[PDB]
Amino acid sequence: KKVLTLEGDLVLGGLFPVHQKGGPAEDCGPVNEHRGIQRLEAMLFALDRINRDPHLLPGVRLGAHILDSCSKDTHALEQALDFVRASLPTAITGVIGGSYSDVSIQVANLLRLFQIPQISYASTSAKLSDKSRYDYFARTVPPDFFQAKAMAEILRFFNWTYVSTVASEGDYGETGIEAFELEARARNICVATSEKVGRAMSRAAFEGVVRALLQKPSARVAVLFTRSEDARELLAASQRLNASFTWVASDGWGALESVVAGSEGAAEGAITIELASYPISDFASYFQSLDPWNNSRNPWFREFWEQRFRCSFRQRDCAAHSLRAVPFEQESKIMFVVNAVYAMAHALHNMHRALCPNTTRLCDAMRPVNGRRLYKDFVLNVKFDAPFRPADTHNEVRFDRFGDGIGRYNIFTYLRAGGRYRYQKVGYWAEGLTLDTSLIPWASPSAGPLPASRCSEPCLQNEVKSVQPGEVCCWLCIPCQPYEYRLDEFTCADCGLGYWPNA
Ligand SMILES: *[C@@H]1O[C@H](CO)[C@@H](O)[C@H](O)[C@H]1NC(C)=O
Ligand SMILES: *[C@@H]1O[C@H](CO)[C@@H](O)[C@H](O)[C@H]1NC(C)=O
Ligand SMILES: [Mg+2]
Repeated sequence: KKVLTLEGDLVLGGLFPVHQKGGPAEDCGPVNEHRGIQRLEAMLFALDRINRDPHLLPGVRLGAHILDSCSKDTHALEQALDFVRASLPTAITGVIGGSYSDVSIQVANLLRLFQIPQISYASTSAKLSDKSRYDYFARTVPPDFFQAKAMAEILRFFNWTYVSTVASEGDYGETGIEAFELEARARNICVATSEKVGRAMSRAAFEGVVRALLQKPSARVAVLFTRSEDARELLAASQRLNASFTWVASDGWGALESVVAGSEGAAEGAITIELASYPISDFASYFQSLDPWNNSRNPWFREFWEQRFRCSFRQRDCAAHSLRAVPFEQESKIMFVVNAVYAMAHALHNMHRALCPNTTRLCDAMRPVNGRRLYKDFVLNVKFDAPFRPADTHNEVRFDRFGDGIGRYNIFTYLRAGGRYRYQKVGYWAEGLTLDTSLIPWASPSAGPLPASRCSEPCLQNEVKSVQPGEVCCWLCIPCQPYEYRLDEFTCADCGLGYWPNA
């Protein structure tokens, strides 16, 4: 029903789950205070900032046409038609949106048809990377399977070249482990066994996965690209069978305490990753100073207020509440919302430099904006330092050829405490791997050798390597004859007579 509108020379569409799914008779349920209101307000914060920037779009004002998805894909489609009739009211240049992947999938299916570029800030489905279906979709949040590069890198650091994999049934597990296979292959890493897990699976069947993993004793590292329920039930089975693996797990496990519910011994030693975001102070100040009377531009703020504070404007018990009151907790995806808007603004600024080099004002070269040129030539080719990034960081906003966002993950380790059991940040994956070994108990005291996960033990000084043409993880050690010298790692060479090597 309601729509948030802002006038500008160029207008950006927006799609947010301001309300939860309706359910029965109603189309829209209660307000999403964090995933809805706070994300919505991070786009308005961003638009405000760009419009005050003397360098980015100096003479072009950005407006907005923001709609509520109601968390339902069908509802988001009916609303999204406002963007397509506008591109032929007021033309929509791009759409910043799609929270849920179901709503971005359906919206990307409509927008491609009318060539409207779209950048999502929270839609992580791997399905959205299929450019034969969603060819106008790009995103600031990385696809769930991008962490496979950070995972394959963690292995390479510890020289774990022979590992086992466990992946959840579904798009998350399947595409993630497919991405891991490829990244591993590239880093000269082999997969001993590949097992599958499902929620439908019994307590008896999770033990079958542990027994499968135990069939490959040399592969002590188990790489998980599994959902929380799967990772939890796997550790429970590993626990029951006294099976000790060196876990390297995706954000499905991440730093969650619930995944390690009564399976602390099995989990001890794990390496897990989570998607990282930094906070933005300027946003905290902006949001916390919002009130129903001063924030009239957001049509959903009165309903948000009455809900959050349990007040009523009729009962006049609303004006007594504040957002400064409680300490501000910034939602996970805020940074990506701010980046999605800025990516659209940089793409447009770069296009205006190309098609409009005589002014700062908008020309007929951009009246209207060519969607195809905007997406392929400018949106895809953006590289800018992230807005509001911390002082010591070198964070950068860019996309791959499929419009997939380049991400940053934190690396954690599960350890035995004072007794108790906790997660400790051990490193990170920026555009490369960096972690402090001194923070992992199974490396930190020098005590004990590194956990092994090789297919073959190293050859002695007197032996050459024997590999199958192509295959390189597994080898045979072939001892050079007493009279033989080693030319290289794979070749021996006779010295006839009157010649011998430095033994
Ligand atoms: C494997 O890892 C160790 C550090 O854990 C490193 O010093 C060594 O050079 C690596 N081996 C190879 C073959 O590069
Ligand atoms: C667990 O397995 C180890 C060998 O890896 C064995 O020495 C020990 O007795 C077992 N512990 C329990 C609690 O069953
Ligand atoms: Mg400006």
